[PDB]
Amino acid sequence: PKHYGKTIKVYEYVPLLDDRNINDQGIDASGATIVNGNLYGSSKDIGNITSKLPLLTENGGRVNRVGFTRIAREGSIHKFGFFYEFTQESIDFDSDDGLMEHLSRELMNGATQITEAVLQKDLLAAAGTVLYAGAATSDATITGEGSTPSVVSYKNLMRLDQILTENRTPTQTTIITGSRMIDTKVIGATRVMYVGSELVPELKAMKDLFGNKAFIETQHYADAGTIMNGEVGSIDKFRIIQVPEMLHWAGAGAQATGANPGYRTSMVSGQEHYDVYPMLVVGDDSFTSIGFQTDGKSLKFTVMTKMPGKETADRNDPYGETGFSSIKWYYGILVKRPERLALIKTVAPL
Amino acid sequence: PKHYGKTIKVYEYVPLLDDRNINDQGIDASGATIVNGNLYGSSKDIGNIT
Amino acid sequence: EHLSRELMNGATQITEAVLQKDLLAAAGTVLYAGAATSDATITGEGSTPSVVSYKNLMRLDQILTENRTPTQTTIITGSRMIDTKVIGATRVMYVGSELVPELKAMKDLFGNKAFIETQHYADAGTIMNGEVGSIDKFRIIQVPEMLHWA
Amino acid sequence: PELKAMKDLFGNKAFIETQHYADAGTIMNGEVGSIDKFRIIQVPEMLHWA
Amino acid sequence: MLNYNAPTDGQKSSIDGANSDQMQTFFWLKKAIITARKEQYFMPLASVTNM
Repeated sequence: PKHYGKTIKVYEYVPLLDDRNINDQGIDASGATIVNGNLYGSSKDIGNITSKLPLLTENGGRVNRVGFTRIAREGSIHKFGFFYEFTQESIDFDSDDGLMEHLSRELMNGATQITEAVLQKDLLAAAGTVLYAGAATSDATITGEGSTPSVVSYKNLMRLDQILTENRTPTQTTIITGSRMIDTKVIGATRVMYVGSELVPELKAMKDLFGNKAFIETQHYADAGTIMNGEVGSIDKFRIIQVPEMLHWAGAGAQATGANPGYRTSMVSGQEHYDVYPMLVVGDDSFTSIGFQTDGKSLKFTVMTKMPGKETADRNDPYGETGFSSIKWYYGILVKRPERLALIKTVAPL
Repeated sequence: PKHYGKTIKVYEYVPLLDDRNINDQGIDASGATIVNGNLYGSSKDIGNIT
Repeated sequence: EHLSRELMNGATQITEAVLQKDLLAAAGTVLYAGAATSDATITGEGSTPSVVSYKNLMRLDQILTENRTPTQTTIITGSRMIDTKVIGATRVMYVGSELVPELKAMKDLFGNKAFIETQHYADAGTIMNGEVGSIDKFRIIQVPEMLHWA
Repeated sequence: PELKAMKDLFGNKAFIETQHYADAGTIMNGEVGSIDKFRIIQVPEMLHWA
Repeated sequence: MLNYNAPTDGQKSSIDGANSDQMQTFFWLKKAIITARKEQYFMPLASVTNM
């Protein structure tokens, strides 16, 4: 609604037994005061559990005490717009009529594309779970030279699946059982992952733990299965979707010497650096859009057009030979559960 | 058709965000004139887009 | 309302943990992977690391057969669908989340892969809750809250 | 022949002949096989630069 | 011009003075995020004996 600023906030309530629940209400079984309120954190040690179990005698007074905690989130909105202008002679004397229709169509298409790019970059920036291929620990440490290149592998995908399963993230899809046609195989993949067009050959060259081919194309399981739009294959538990306009960081990697084995590089400040690619996974109920006077939609576009004539006459132009057209909108995003977003940063072959 | 010579011509309209869109009608968010009219070409760089 | 809900959830989780630790303590048949003979002798560095292998599972099945323990599950015969394998797993095994990659990477005596995923035998078979696959005679079940000595 | 001798990423046979997928599919005129995502058609009178 | 600049940050609205600030800067959903109960596998196995 209006008159409330540009921010939306919400509470999240932590369970009793997590590590995030920190407080000073604890009282151990002996009756003494203790530092931590929760009985035990996300610890599976049998010794710790045995030490911190709540036990009672016949008369239990001030023996075991607990506490609770809550967390808050937030998000904001922004404003965008652009315009163009023309004259009356350019319209009257031009070779073909209908130029205005072409200009308006291109304007609207550009607006939609910019909106999509703006949303995607925010989603990439707000990722919670991040893995770095190889031995890298940050963007600057990602490199394609040395003993261990920063290239995605089977074990990285397995670890990402393990983390997502630990976070109790819901599964998007179901497994596929085989068909009766020859050269058709089964694929038990239950999640959806988006990749750019540059990473597909590297995925095709991947091998599993036993040296077999790991990337199964869509023609193998097209029968007895449903193919998503843009799907190219499936690896392990993920189904690969190819996005035409997937973005990347150029020059964010380490410096590139002459020992480059064939990975893409870009020039930054006269020096050559490697590229980094997203490999994004989006879980269910991860985020939501903020709509400001959008009538229950994500975006609403406002267009104002003024043609040449008396309405454009002014002191600076007494004759009124100019006009214009403009477009603007509002956008904002709120992320509820950041842990459901996953990301794997890696280099791509040239 | 007859009586029109031996040549046929057509138009093609390029989109707004293409690299073939070269022009002088450009003002950046600050308000200063810039060389390129299209916001950005066929560039997927996050830094350039930002 | 939030406080009461979290209190009840914590109580249920605590009771589950207590039951699990009692069951682990009251075990009758114990095998140590590798050359170890006790907890202190378990190690991961040396000539023979104490990591589970095919022969240990065979020995466990042999001991359970000698003990006359009843069988939980029946075998699965093949299906008509292409790329479907037969499994004759008979007993149920509970493992933690950490051991699953190790179980997947394990190979049998002759070098082939031992782990069989659920997608292969989902047809012409029934899939239990939280089941990742079957190895040899056992059907592996993944329990999120499995406890370990540290 | 050069296409038939081609190797894929793993070192196996990239070229696939028409007899494998002649059933459950329609063979175009002059088709000799398929490589990757292209279907190869052989033209008797293809020209070249000498 | 009177501007609403960035009251949350160091900037202040044009109408606000040295001793004033905006009362409402954000909005509250009132719908809290909660975590579901864990699942337990060992409990269904047990059989009850009366004492």
